[PDB]
Amino acid sequence: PTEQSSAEVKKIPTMIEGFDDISHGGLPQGRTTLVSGTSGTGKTLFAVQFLYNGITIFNEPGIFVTFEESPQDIIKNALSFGWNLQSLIDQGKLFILDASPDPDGQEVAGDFDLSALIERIQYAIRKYKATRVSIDSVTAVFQQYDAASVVRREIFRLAFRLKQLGVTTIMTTERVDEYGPVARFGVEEFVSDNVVILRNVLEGERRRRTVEILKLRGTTHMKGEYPFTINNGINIFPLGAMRLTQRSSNVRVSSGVKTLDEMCGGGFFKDSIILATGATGTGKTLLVSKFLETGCQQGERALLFAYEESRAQLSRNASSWGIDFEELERRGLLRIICAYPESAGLEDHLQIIKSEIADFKPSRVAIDSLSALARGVSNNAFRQFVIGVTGFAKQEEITGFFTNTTDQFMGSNSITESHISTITDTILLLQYVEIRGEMSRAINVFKMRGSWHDKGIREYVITEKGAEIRDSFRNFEGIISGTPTRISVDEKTE
Amino acid sequence: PTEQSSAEVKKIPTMIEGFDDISHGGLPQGRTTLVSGTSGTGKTLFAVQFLYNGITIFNEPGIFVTFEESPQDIIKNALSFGWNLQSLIDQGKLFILDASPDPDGQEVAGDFDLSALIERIQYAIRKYKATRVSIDSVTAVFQQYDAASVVRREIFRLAFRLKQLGVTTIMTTERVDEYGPVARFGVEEFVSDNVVILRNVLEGERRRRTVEILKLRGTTHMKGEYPFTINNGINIFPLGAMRLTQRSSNVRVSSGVKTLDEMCGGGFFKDSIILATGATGTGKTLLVSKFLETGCQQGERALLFAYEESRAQLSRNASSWGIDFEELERRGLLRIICAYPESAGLEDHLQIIKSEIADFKPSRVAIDSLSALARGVSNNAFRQFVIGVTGFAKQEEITGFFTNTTDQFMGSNSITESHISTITDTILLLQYVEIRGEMSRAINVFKMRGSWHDKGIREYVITEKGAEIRDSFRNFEGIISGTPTRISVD
Ligand SMILES: Nc1ncnc2c1ncn2[C@@H]1O[C@H](COP(=O)(O)OP(=O)(O)OP(=O)(O)O)[C@@H](O)[C@H]1O
Ligand SMILES: Nc1ncnc2c1ncn2[C@@H]1O[C@H](COP(=O)(O)OP(=O)(O)OP(=O)(O)O)[C@@H](O)[C@H]1O
Ligand SMILES: Nc1ncnc2c1ncn2[C@@H]1O[C@H](COP(=O)(O)OP(=O)(O)OP(=O)(O)O)[C@@H](O)[C@H]1O
Ligand SMILES: Nc1ncnc2c1ncn2[C@@H]1O[C@H](COP(=O)(O)OP(=O)(O)OP(=O)(O)O)[C@@H](O)[C@H]1O
Ligand SMILES: [Mg+2]
Ligand SMILES: [Mg+2]
Ligand SMILES: [Mg+2]
Ligand SMILES: [Mg+2]
Repeated sequence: PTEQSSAEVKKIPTMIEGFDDISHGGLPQGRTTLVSGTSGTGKTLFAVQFLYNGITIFNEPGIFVTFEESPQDIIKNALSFGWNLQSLIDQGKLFILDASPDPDGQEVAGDFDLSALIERIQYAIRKYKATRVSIDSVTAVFQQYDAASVVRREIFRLAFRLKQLGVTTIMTTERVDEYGPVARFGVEEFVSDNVVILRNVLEGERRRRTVEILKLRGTTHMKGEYPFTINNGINIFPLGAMRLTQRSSNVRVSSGVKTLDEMCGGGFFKDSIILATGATGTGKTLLVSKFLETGCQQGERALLFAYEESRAQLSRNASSWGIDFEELERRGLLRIICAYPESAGLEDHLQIIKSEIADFKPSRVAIDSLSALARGVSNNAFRQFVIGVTGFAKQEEITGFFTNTTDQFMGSNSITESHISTITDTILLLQYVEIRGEMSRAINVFKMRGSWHDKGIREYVITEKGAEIRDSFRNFEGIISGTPTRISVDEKTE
Repeated sequence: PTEQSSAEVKKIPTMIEGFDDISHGGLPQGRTTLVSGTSGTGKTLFAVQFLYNGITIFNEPGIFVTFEESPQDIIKNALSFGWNLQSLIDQGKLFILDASPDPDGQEVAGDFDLSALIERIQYAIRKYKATRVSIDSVTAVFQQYDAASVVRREIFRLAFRLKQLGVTTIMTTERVDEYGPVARFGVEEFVSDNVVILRNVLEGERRRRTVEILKLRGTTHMKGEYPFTINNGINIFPLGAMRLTQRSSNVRVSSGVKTLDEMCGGGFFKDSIILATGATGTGKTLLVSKFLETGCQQGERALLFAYEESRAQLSRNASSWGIDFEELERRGLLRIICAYPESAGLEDHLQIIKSEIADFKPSRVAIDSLSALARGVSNNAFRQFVIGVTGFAKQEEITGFFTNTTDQFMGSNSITESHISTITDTILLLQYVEIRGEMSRAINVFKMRGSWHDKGIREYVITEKGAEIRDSFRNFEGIISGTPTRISVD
């Protein structure tokens, strides 16, 4: 059960978060891997992290060859991630080779004599006993006056003699267009055993970082683009490798509303995702406030992500329901993260949610309006976002509370117009009901995945005491229409 | 002068799965075939698998000519599929011709190409008595040459000398565009008799590999792009060629709910595809759980593909219905999978689903939420998936249970919004009904191709003992609306 052999192609772990999953183990040992991308896309970082993680986790000496940036500038830039390459240079584990051109000529005639640096790189590998090599900005060395034929053979020589020395290599190349050729000369990608493509695409004034493994000769890999973020190095979150393997339990928590707990047969599940959906002014934010307030009353932390209202505006409205966000914040039981949805990409939004959750370590998490985050973005990006947040919440055993404002008050025949209701364990439906020329409100627990729930579409009023849930309209027809018909006949009472 | 032909053009089988069907036989014999594509499309695999299948199956010696990749790499990379290439080389069946240049460097003697290359290849053809030849990356020896007219002659001269020796050739060529010109110099297409194109198109963030036969002179072939995956090599699925050749029987199978069995006139068919459609929280997964359980109570094995719930959560919800999942993997009768829809493309999903079948060989198979796999993908690509999956179970006599959540919880006028109900044998319809200010739910067997079924829209209740199916709303109208009205002029 390995099985069916063989020696074949094995991989060297990069320990870049999420990469070893999409590469099914890492980079092919003893081979050169081509990392391609446009400006400021993370190539230069990819090569350094490949060396840095090899030295401090596997004790494998590395050599970094630079043709543009100075050695001191590479060391200085890496300090932003909290690691210093100088100590490794001092220990003799890391060697930064300056192949950068002297600010004068000449010139030469094919520029470099080659052979050495190929001897230079060779000499460095011998001296420091290195197994990993990163060559940064290979493209820059070519542009003197080189047809695609010369560039093809030159990469081949480099890759070949580095293959002799049994060294895994990362080669960095530049792109101009985001979806055109893989490289600048449209040839490098064919001569390379392995090709990784780093992309920085627009999409409506927001930016999105994606990584893709185009080909790994002699082995397997995940295919397509994958979202990543620059943070503590390269942070790839495979949207699919997040194993559909989270726990579950029959433990219950309260909503803060007594009747709503009875309606859910004892309250929400600790291991659940709750969706409060309905028109505007219905009371989605009120239920969020009570859901968080109860956690604090238990001594556990609550974390709120608001995208529509500010803290002072949230604290004012909440106070009118008797609850004090102000005091709960300064004690460290409640944290309110207010941000504009359009301020960053949904991938960047996801990082902040993860980071804040890890820092604060809450037992309850609420997002005021997922629908607010769904504006101006593709449904694919948004649905991908929800999976990320929903899955990560279920993974950390944190109770999730999400709200969704429907664009359609009265007569909405859909729970959510972005269709994410299949990712949620619990759905609370809120809607307007027209009773005698006045706008009433009704609440319905649409579904409880692991529980019995009340079936009634029950009227509720909002007061200082909060949500007062009452009886269902038992003499009306077409309540979910929003416009009921009173049918007190047949009177059926003699 | 006396004709002597005497039928038409003959083809040799490549034995690459699915290729011989779209090629209407194979590759035109004694002629060169151009296999073109971008980087990482499968050109080298096609070239290698062509020789490997020609040696291990037909005992026909082959020659592999390389200009870039070294023999050792070709041998080592082929080990990925379990192809012992070195043993073949020892037997004298395979010979890898290394025409790669020097890592030292030279230019002028690029004209000695062909002229000396042809002589070596044909010597090797005679030495090993080879009938098949693969030349990988004939593009490499084109250092732009002298424009494209020089390229035109060189390709022509090569294919001609191979023609005289009576060998079937595969020449691979690189291209930078997926839908641009077929080759680099925009000439290769017209000089070659046969043109095969491998594509690796994006369309979103998932890759999709397709193979197309553009032209085969003197012969016929299937037209257009065909989806293929790589596992044992190139595995082409002529999803539109699996001619409707499946068995069918009147053997009945139980769903798990006795009241439903009677509604379906005795129960499901063993040769069936059952679709359960409805809004969220209606009970599709509940009926799925019953369908899989019932088979494992018969000693029969079941397979579940979950795309929205986890094994722990599936177990929790089921255990609440009195359905113990945990003992079913214990017996080894039930096998969960659990994967994310976005993890791979739909072709990779199909393949994975197929492999689990081959591994297990299930009697019953359920795929929870087909609607989940229809997200962010064209309906044309979704239907291809459904047909492949649905058709596969019909081939293996496997009972198919599929689910689909409708985006509208009431007022829904359609079974599916993907329009795949036309290719489903049985349809059970779930919906919410507003009865007296509360949310009731109703089960309806919409259609069944080989059986009588209950025509009633029956009220059902979900309890700790599963679904209890009750009466039809005899006193109501507009139940389909979701908002019925009580009538009693009766
Ligand atoms: N501490 C940090 N946190 C977040 N992002 C960072 C940090 N440091 C750098 N970055 C990001 O990394 C990007 C630069 O990446 P890097 O220099 O590694 O490769 P590159 O810019 O693609 O190479 P080049 O453009 O020189 O070919 C910048 O756009 C910057 O936004
Ligand atoms: N002090 C109060 N007394 C009575 N009713 C109140 C009081 N404060 C607010 N309400 C009611 O609550 C509604 C506001 O609900 P809330 O702000 O909690 O969520 P929401 O309106 O769903 O949020 P969104 O702005 O996203 O729609 C108002 O329409 C108002 O009718
Ligand atoms: N064991 C395997 N399982 C699945 N896919 C594999 C396996 N081994 C290789 N592959 C796939 O094969 C592809 C490489 O194809 P191959 O090298 O045969 O031709 P090519 O890439 O067209 O050649 P080139 O691009 O160098 O001209 C890779 O993208 C990889 O995904
Ligand atoms: N112990 C229980 N008692 C009563 N009803 C239950 C119980 N467990 C579940 N239910 C009902 O079953 C429904 C869940 O159905 P199930 O999870 O089988 O599929 P589904 O909800 O249709 O799938 P989807 O996630 O696509 O909505 C809930 O809405 C709930 O009303
Ligand atoms: Mg850099
Ligand atoms: Mg609000
Ligand atoms: Mg190749
Ligand atoms: Mg379900």
